[PDB]
Amino acid sequence: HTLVWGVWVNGVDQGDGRNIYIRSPPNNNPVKNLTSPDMTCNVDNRVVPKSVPVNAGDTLTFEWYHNTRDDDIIASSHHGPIAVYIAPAASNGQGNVWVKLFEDAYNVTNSTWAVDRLITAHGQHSVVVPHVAPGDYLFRAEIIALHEADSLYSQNPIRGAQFYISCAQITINSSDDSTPLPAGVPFPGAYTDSTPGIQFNIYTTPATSYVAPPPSVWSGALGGSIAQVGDASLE
Ligand SMILES: *[C@@H]1O[C@H](CO)[C@@H](O)[C@H](O)[C@H]1NC(C)=O
Ligand SMILES: O[C@@H]1[C@@H](O)[C@H](O)OC[C@H]1O
Ligand SMILES: [Cl-]
Ligand SMILES: [Cl-]
Ligand SMILES: [Cl-]
Ligand SMILES: [Cl-]
Ligand SMILES: [Cl-]
Ligand SMILES: [Cl-]
Ligand SMILES: [Cl-]
Ligand SMILES: [Cl-]
Ligand SMILES: [Cl-]
Ligand SMILES: [Cl-]
Ligand SMILES: [Cu+2]
Repeated sequence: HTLVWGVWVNGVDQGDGRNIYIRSPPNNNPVKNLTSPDMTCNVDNRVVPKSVPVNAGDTLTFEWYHNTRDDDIIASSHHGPIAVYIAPAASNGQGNVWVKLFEDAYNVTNSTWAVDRLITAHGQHSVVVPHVAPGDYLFRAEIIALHEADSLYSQNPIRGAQFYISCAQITINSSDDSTPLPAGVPFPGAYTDSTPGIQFNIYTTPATSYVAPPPSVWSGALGGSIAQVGDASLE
């Protein structure tokens, strides 16, 4: 159980974004149904009144939390990968529009899943804003907790992979559009019961064997990291 509080741009807190520039759900419950419209932007997908201004090459940092800001973030049991997608705002997230900007599953050197590192990062993970057309966008951050992913939700609705999905409204002002956005995948639709990384046993299969669900990261993407960029406690 986890939610987004807000974002930072180039290491500068943009402030509490909940129901303001984040299309926040009312609580931190996971989405499990792969076929639900809730896969798009969680259970309350609607236009919220602000959109965060950024330029290509900026560092955009999602900040997650559990019950309160900068707490334990997400329960340590919730081992799994983290991805970030982008789509044009005009889509409202419908159709084949989501382009993957970032993937992190398991780090062999440190022996840590993305979620494990997100905790250590005080909930913060970033992407570098790509050189797409100026305009309004949705950035869809997705955490997949795998602690009950040995079962499929479609077969046993009390278990299943757990999706913590947050959409941020982001406006890209300065960009040369030198890497125009390509074709994306649909949510719901891209992940099915047979997709790699949706059904997995984290307890008996070595984490080095895990493969995260496709699509693969777009070649136009400019990187990201799971790492603290700002200290929330100073505010
Ligand atoms: C999953 O979502 C689909 C599409 O909305 C829906 O028809 C189905 O009833 C859902 N499954 C459960 C178990 O609620
Ligand atoms: O559902 C519970 C949620 O309310 C809390 O925030 O995190 C622990 C969960 O069990
Ligand atoms: Cl929890
Ligand atoms: Cl604030
Ligand atoms: Cl669900
Ligand atoms: Cl605005
Ligand atoms: Cl809070
Ligand atoms: Cl860190
Ligand atoms: Cl749970
Ligand atoms: Cl540019
Ligand atoms: Cl579907
Ligand atoms: Cl980064
Ligand atoms: Cu949880």
